[PDB]
Amino acid sequence: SVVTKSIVNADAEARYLSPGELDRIKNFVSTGERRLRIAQTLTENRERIVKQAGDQLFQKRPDVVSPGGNAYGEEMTATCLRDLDYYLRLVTYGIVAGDVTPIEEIGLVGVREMYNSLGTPIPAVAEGIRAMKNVACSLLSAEDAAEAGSYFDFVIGAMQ
Amino acid sequence: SVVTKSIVNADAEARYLSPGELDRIKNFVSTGERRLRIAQTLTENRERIVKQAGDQLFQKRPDVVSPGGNAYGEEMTATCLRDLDYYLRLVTYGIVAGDVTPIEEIGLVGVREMYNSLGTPIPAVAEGIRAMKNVACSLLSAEDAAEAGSYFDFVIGAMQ
Amino acid sequence: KQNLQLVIQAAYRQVFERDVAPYIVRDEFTALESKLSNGEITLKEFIEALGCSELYQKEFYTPYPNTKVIELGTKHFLGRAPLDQAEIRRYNQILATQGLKAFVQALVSSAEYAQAFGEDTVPYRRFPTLPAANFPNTEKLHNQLTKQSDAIVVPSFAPVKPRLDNTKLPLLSRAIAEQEAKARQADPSKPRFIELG
Amino acid sequence: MQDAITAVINASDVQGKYLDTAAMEKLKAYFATGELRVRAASVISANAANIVKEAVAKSLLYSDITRPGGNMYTTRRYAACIRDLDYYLRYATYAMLAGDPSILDERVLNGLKETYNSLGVPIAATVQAIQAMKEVTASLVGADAGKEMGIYFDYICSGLS
Amino acid sequence: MQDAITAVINASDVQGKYLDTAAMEKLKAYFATGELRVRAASVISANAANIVKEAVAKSLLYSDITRPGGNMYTTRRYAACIRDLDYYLRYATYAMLAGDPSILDERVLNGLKETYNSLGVPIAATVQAIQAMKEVTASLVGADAGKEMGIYFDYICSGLS
Amino acid sequence: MQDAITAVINASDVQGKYLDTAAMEKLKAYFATGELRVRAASVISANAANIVKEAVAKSLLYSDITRPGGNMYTTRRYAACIRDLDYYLRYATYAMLAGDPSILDERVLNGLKETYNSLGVPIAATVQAIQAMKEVTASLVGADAGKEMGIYFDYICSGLS
Amino acid sequence: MQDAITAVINASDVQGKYLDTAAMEKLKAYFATGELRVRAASVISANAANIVKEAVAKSLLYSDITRPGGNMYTTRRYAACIRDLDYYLRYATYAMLAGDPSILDERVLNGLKETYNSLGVPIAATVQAIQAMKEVTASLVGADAGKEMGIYFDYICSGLS
Amino acid sequence: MQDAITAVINASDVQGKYLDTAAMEKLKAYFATGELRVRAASVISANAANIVKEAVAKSLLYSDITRPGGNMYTTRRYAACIRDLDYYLRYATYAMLAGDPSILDERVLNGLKETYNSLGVPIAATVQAIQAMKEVTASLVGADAGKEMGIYFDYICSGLS
Amino acid sequence: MQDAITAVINASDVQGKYLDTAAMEKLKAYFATGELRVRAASVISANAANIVKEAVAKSLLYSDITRPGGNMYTTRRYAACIRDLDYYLRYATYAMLAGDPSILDERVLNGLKETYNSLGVPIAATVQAIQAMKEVTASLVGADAGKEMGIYFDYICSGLS
Amino acid sequence: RMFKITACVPSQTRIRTQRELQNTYFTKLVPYENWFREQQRIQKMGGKIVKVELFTGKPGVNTGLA
Ligand SMILES: *[C@H](C)[C@H]1/C(=C/c2[nH]c(/C=C3N=C(/C=C4\NC(=O)C(CC)=C4C)C(C)=C\3CCC(=O)O)c(CCC(=O)O)c2C)NC(=O)[C@@H]1C
Ligand SMILES: *[C@H](C)[C@H]1/C(=C/c2[nH]c(/C=C3N=C(/C=C4\NC(=O)C(CC)=C4C)C(C)=C\3CCC(=O)O)c(CCC(=O)O)c2C)NC(=O)[C@@H]1C
Ligand SMILES: *[C@H](C)[C@H]1/C(=C/c2[nH]c(/C=C3N=C(/C=C4\NC(=O)C(CC)=C4C)C(C)=C\3CCC(=O)O)c(CCC(=O)O)c2C)NC(=O)[C@@H]1C
Ligand SMILES: *[C@H](C)[C@H]1/C(=C/c2[nH]c(/C=C3N=C(/C=C4\NC(=O)C(CC)=C4C)C(C)=C\3CCC(=O)O)c(CCC(=O)O)c2C)NC(=O)[C@@H]1C
Ligand SMILES: *[C@H](C)[C@H]1/C(=C/c2[nH]c(/C=C3N=C(/C=C4\NC(=O)C(CC)=C4C)C(C)=C\3CCC(=O)O)c(CCC(=O)O)c2C)NC(=O)[C@@H]1C
Ligand SMILES: *[C@H](C)[C@H]1/C(=C/c2[nH]c(/C=C3N=C(/C=C4\NC(=O)C(CC)=C4C)C(C)=C\3CCC(=O)O)c(CCC(=O)O)c2C)NC(=O)[C@@H]1C
Ligand SMILES: *[C@H](C)[C@H]1/C(=C/c2[nH]c(/C=C3N=C(/C=C4\NC(=O)C(CC)=C4C)C(C)=C\3CCC(=O)O)c(CCC(=O)O)c2C)NC(=O)[C@@H]1C
Ligand SMILES: *[C@H](C)[C@H]1/C(=C/c2[nH]c(/C=C3N=C(/C=C4\NC(=O)C(CC)=C4C)C(C)=C\3CCC(=O)O)c(CCC(=O)O)c2C)NC(=O)[C@@H]1C
Ligand SMILES: *[C@H](C)[C@H]1/C(=C/c2[nH]c(/C=C3N=C(/C=C4\NC(=O)C(CC)=C4C)C(C)=C\3CCC(=O)O)c(CCC(=O)O)c2C)NC(=O)[C@@H]1C
Ligand SMILES: *[C@H](C)[C@H]1/C(=C/c2[nH]c(/C=C3N=C(/C=C4\NC(=O)C(CC)=C4C)C(C)=C\3CCC(=O)O)c(CCC(=O)O)c2C)NC(=O)[C@@H]1C
Repeated sequence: SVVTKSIVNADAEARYLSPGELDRIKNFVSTGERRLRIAQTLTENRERIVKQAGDQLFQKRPDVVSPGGNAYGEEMTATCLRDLDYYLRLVTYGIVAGDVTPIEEIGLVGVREMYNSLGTPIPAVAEGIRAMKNVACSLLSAEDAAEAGSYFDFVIGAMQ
Repeated sequence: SVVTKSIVNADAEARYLSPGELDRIKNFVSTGERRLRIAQTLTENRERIVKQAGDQLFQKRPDVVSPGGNAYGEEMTATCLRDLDYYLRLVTYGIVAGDVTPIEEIGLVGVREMYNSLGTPIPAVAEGIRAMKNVACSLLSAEDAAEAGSYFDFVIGAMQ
Repeated sequence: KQNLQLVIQAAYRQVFERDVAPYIVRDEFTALESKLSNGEITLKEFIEALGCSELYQKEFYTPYPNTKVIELGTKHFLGRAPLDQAEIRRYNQILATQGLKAFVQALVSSAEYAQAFGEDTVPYRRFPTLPAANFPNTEKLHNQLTKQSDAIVVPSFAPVKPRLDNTKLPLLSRAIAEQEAKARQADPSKPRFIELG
Repeated sequence: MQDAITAVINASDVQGKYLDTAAMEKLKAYFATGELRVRAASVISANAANIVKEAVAKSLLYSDITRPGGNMYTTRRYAACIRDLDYYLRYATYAMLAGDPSILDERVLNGLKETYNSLGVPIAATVQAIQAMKEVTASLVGADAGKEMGIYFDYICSGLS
Repeated sequence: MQDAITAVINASDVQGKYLDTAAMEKLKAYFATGELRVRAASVISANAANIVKEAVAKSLLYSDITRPGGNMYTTRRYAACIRDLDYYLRYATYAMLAGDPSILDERVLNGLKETYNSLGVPIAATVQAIQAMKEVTASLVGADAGKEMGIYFDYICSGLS
Repeated sequence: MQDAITAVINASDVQGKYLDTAAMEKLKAYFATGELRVRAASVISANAANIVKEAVAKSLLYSDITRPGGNMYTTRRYAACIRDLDYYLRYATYAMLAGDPSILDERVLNGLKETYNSLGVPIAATVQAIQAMKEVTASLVGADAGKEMGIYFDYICSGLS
Repeated sequence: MQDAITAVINASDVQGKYLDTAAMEKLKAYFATGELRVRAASVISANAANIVKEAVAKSLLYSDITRPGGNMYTTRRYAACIRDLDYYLRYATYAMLAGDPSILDERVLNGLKETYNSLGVPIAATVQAIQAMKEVTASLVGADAGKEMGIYFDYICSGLS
Repeated sequence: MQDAITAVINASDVQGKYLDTAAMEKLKAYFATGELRVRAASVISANAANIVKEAVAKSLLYSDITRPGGNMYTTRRYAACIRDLDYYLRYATYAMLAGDPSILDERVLNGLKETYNSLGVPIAATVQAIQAMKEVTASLVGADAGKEMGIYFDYICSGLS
Repeated sequence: MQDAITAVINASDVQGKYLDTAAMEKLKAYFATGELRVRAASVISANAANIVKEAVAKSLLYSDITRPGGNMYTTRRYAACIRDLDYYLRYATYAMLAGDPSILDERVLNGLKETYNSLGVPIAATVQAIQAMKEVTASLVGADAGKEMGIYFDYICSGLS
Repeated sequence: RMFKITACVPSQTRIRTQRELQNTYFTKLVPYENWFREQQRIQKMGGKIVKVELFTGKPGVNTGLA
């Protein structure tokens, strides 16, 4: 969260929070209701976001669903859709927190290594999350879509 | 090479070459005939090793040559076989050198970075080189195959 | 370049206690300044730069009290445990008023780092001898694996009240007897001596 | 390290469920209280040294401890004592800003009583001193922010005790 | 590093006079373009790897430089080239967000030309490659933001040349 | 750290005796089995990642541990788990090459149970995982070498218990 | 670290009084004895190697301790043992010069017990060795100085035991 | 560091071609001479102290350089001079074993001129001394080996000059 | 407390398997050796007093330990020392009869270190004494039984040290 | 404000069999904060400070320092 990041930096430099950091958390506090509303609509539409974004991802990357691909067969495809659902959940967490700290702490620290042990391609995971971003942005209002899409953008950038 | 690696270690500890190290240098030089013979076999059969092993790789991993894959199209598949050709060349160099430092110096330092930038699957490259090793077993006698196999083993192990 | 990659990785192993592939999103270190360049040619600077970094902060400053930060810092950079309460106090001043960057900078700049490890050596597990409590403390620090405990092996060095009171010791006792007895006795070089009580 | 928001989302993350309405309610409550938290932190940042000075005078001065042989006597020991009070006040404002006492347990109260026992510092007198700090800081930040500062100051006292 | 606001304030500070009316106008202009800067940064952060990949393919691949003896041949040298391009793109976005080229000067260009010359890096090839990056990133962010982006990419080109 | 030869000569040194005929026996036996050890080490060095991959799939995946709230859940903890398996396999190959389990006790199993208990890692689940590794690595190296790998994988299991 | 003078003034400082006439008498006594201390230090500093040699020969040699598997066997351990004996003699003469045993407790005997237990060093054998050192050094410095070196050597013995 | 094999394969790598029969011939030639290189290395390893001693006596000693004010005067300076000669001979034997001058060029010669000029060490005298070393080592190893060594000694001389 | 049989069945119980054929082979081996154990116990039980007497005479007597101020001086302490030696011999033969050292670790060596450190007993002197006991008891029971009594005596020595 | 420096470190304390050229003559980028502390340490060590440059930063800047 923004509050914990400000406290962490202040603790590292052994000084009380500067008025700039205090103003930063104050403005974040003010926009908290909008953040919660964005997370609420995302979780309300979580099922269709995952479903149709996954279909777009398969079209974008046919090799994934081709024989020999990581998500070959209905069982493997089901688990990949589960991963997409997990990342949507992390994105809602991050929007509520106001920082990418929860997303990083839960599903971006060692993401490369976990996927290489699994055998799964990280860039293809990024493409799937891009599809989720498109669906979520369509569901959201223009102002709301900019914020939530930015969180999706961080996730895909880390995947790359 | 064995000579240069021994010299490097002796250089670090500030010692003239130990009598045992001198024996190893002498032995490697003398068996250089066998080393050159093995390398000569591999360069004589560069065409079939790459061609047969690459076809085995494509069959084992259809997703790489599938549409929306890294190797789709004859142009891309030609470049893929070119990469396998490069690695076989490095292996012959390593056999001649008697050490894997030429192979590492040329083509295993940063393969993950390069191949991820290209989009190529690093485990798939490893499986292709495994195919080259299996093809090599028939071409080389059992005693000879063990010697070349170790260099192939280092390449695949670094790749994964 | 082969050795340079080994030494870069070794600096990770000593400073962060493990290879950092788990626990980092992306590799957040540009080793190019150290490699074939003079920007961080000083490993005395590459180690310090890693120490300043967020990863060290998250791993060893964020989760532990400053006392444990000091013990871990001397393990990670100087290869030993805090020598005595003097270093505990100095580094606590620095951690109190200037933070992690200054504390790591102080450890690496210290004449101890330079004398033992030097400009061009990744710091290594040192087996100290001369400082008296330092060796047992150092073994206790190094035997622990990472994140084993929340306890501070070297909490602080306790002062001790000596059991044997001096001015009972043989030399002072002789002298105290002499000064007392000679004072009560007659005094040389004085006119009046029978008057004094 | 955790805060109110991080604790709520982590609690839901363990389940793996998306944020439900009760979790949203807890987050809303923290957002509602956040503005006064920010104001209180800005206030005691301004008066940090003065708060320490007032508390030290209130309980730690003109007493045997600062008189010879009392452990606050000696100029070094006086500097160390006021440094610890600075530490406690700064971590108290961290905990108040976060809305969680995890910082106090993680960075203050772990291995603190043992070090104080080894040093010879009186844990009781430190607890009294930070209680005085609690009074002064509550007056400066106001009553409700004073309640919030108080719970974390009491947390520190309990850890020392 | 100096922001546009930081540079303007610094000039006023050197004079010792308060912010001039022209200084206020400069600050207003930077604030006017700031939101566009934020949007462009978000866009190329998401597509950073793709931008580098496209530029490398456009000019650096299937050429003599990547063929043996051309300085991009060998796995380590190819990895160094691609990470240099991502360095250039990342510092370019820092400069675009800042509204000033100070970051490029202090953290990028210094010693870069001399070290490239010592290594044997083809500076002309790198300049053409980052020009290709400029084209790709301009398409992604938009013409207006791309035109602003180009001045900093060209600044990198001039320092390299 | 020790090996078979070092252990034999160290025991003889402790008893202040030149190498016995029984000590010479142990040395000969190690030399007879040594080439087999070297070949096995080469095999699992090449397939180290694959062995970990299979074992993780065969006992640690699609289970309550990797589902939320089961410790292996979270990408951090998954990376830590697979890294620990690579640690165990690498130290097992060290022990097999040496012909002595002293490496395992001195560098792996000292404090490992204590750390795992503090972390919350399931010692039972790690033991199951490395037994799965034992099966996979036995298949790759062969029966004779697989026996040798087993007497060190089981050693690690017993230490974890 | 403390001296006889430093201890006297520190005691008076704890009470908060300027140096009393009784404190002055203690200080005067130490000054009277200082020359004798300096002489004794000059003697054993010259004969430090001889003192260690004689003590080692009298108690530590031609026994199982310095034959295979005895903790003094191996040249590394023999060097370490004689180095520890010179450590003890050097700090003992520091304490004799100071007229205070605070040196020994602060430096020599802080965890020395624990180190020797860890290392496997026989505490009893070290105590015997420094007892032999005490006999030799007492003979060298004379009776009155020897009973001063004796108390510090026995203090070290008690700390070890 | 580079050697004959490394140079041959490096040239082939720049060519982008597999090992040609001409390249194999070059490797065969290096193998043919490797036998003599090994025994020459053994000889001067054993006699390295004698070689340095003889060269120092031949040119460096009984001169104003080792007389006061000559920069070789002072025991520290003399030790440094013979240390440098040991360095040169050891690196020469490394280059002779390798069959390549890369080790000299990179590990030794670069920066040596700057350090020697800054310190005031006479490069002319060093060149003369290593020339004397070359003569002595040629006598000890033999004529054919002396040809092999002398080129590397001259390479070092040129670098110093 | 455990036996060889109890240890075998407890290991099988931990795995949750009925006694395997390998477990049966261990049990059968212990049964085969039981008669030899019973014989050895019958021997040393009869000679327990003699074993203690000889060991005390060989190592503990006519030394400073049993002369004024030596920890064995005073009849109370002499009785305690010989009582501890009979304790060690009695538990050693219990462990020999059982075929398991769990008796020694559970009973003999639980805090025995700490008690002796508190009491001031010299650990090294006790270890020497029980070493002498080991020599005497090995001679009485014979070579094969002696090497069984020997391991348990050495286990006690290691616990003390 | 990284300072590019060129310096020597001759050492009379010991004679070193292992490589010493690397430490002896070097050029390093020292930040503005570190430079005073490092300058004092190297000056105390007695090495000659051959060259100094302001590699990063500007010769004088009131605010906006790196
Ligand atoms: C003196 C010439 C100037 C001055 C001083 C002043 N000091 C105080 C209060 C305290 N001073 C001390 C000092 C020490 N404590 C130590 O342990 C030592 C070393 C042995 C020293 C020197 C302490 C502890 C206090 C606190 C009160 C106490 O002792 O309990 C005051 C009172 C401050 C107040 O307003 O409360 C003053 C005024 N004032 C001057 O004008 C002089 C220039
Ligand atoms: C003041 C209210 C009381 C007091 C304090 C006193 N404390 C010390 C020494 C230390 N205190 C700490 C505690 C902390 N370190 C931290 O980093 C933090 C925040 C994370 C805390 C709370 C530590 C580590 C020390 C020792 C190291 C040091 O000197 O800083 C002393 C000094 C004791 C000594 O003589 O060495 C004193 C005097 N003294 C009082 O009388 C008050 C009741
Ligand atoms: C084949 C087994 C797999 C595969 C690979 C693939 N690679 C590329 C492109 C390149 N590969 C290299 C490789 C090297 N450069 C080196 O210096 C060395 C060491 C000597 C190696 C191995 C390079 C440089 C390129 C870039 C193109 C170029 O050479 O200029 C491609 C083409 C990607 C594209 O779209 O352009 C492919 C497909 N693909 C597979 O499916 C296999 C699993
Ligand atoms: C890619 C466009 C071209 C290319 C590049 C190449 N560069 C290097 C080595 C270095 N690159 C840098 C660059 C930076 N370092 C930084 O900290 C930053 C941040 C602003 C940048 C941009 C540096 C300093 C070096 C030297 C240090 C080092 O060796 O790493 C290499 C490696 C050369 C080698 O032989 O190993 C290469 C290949 N090469 C090309 O062919 C492209 C045209
Ligand atoms: C998805 C778009 C792509 C893909 C993925 C894929 N993943 C798996 C298996 C697993 N994925 C995870 C992921 C996570 N665990 C976490 O804790 C988190 C953060 C909260 C994440 C993201 C895990 C643990 C597994 C292992 C199975 C399990 O959960 O037990 C598979 C199955 C792999 C297999 O063969 O077993 C696949 C296929 N596949 C694709 O094609 C997409 C590009
Ligand atoms: C995988 C089979 C299981 C599992 C593992 C898991 N482990 C950790 C953390 C640590 N593991 C170690 C162990 C070692 N350190 C070493 O150096 C070596 C070789 C000498 C070993 C074996 C250590 C020290 C840690 C802690 C420090 C660290 O993070 O590396 C975790 C992380 C726990 C956490 O949340 O912090 C996990 C998850 N988890 C499973 O579910 C498997 C049963
Ligand atoms: C013989 C060639 C020369 C010589 C030697 C000499 N040595 C001693 C006494 C001791 N020697 C040792 C040696 C070792 N201890 C070790 O642990 C090891 C490594 C395995 C070695 C080599 C030791 C410990 C002693 C001390 C006595 C003892 O062992 O208990 C003596 C006796 C000295 C005396 O007067 O007491 C001698 C004479 N003497 C010569 O003339 C030869 C040139
Ligand atoms: C002397 C009692 C023993 C001895 C010595 C001996 N020395 C040499 C030659 C040289 N000695 C030096 C010494 C120094 N150079 C210094 O700068 C300093 C410090 C100021 C010292 C002490 C040097 C430089 C030489 C070399 C010749 C020269 O000065 O140019 C010799 C001659 C060796 C030869 O064969 O050439 C000898 C014999 N010899 C003994 O028998 C004594 C035990
Ligand atoms: C002897 C032939 C001449 C001579 C030499 C002399 N050299 C130094 C000091 C240094 N020499 C070096 C050179 C090297 N360092 C290396 O690591 C290697 C191997 C790669 C070489 C060749 C260096 C770095 C130094 C300085 C650091 C150091 O002390 O090692 C001195 C000392 C100068 C001083 O006073 O500080 C001397 C005297 N002197 C002569 O008269 C001969 C002509
Ligand atoms: C004499 C009147 C009778 C006698 C005695 C005898 N005693 C011993 C040996 C020892 N005696 C002691 C006695 C004590 N230890 C104490 O702490 C105290 C209290 C202060 C006493 C009385 C001890 C410890 C021993 C052991 C040897 C030693 O001291 O080191 C012997 C020697 C036995 C032997 O063969 O070794 C004898 C002969 N003998 C007689 O004939 C008298 C009737």
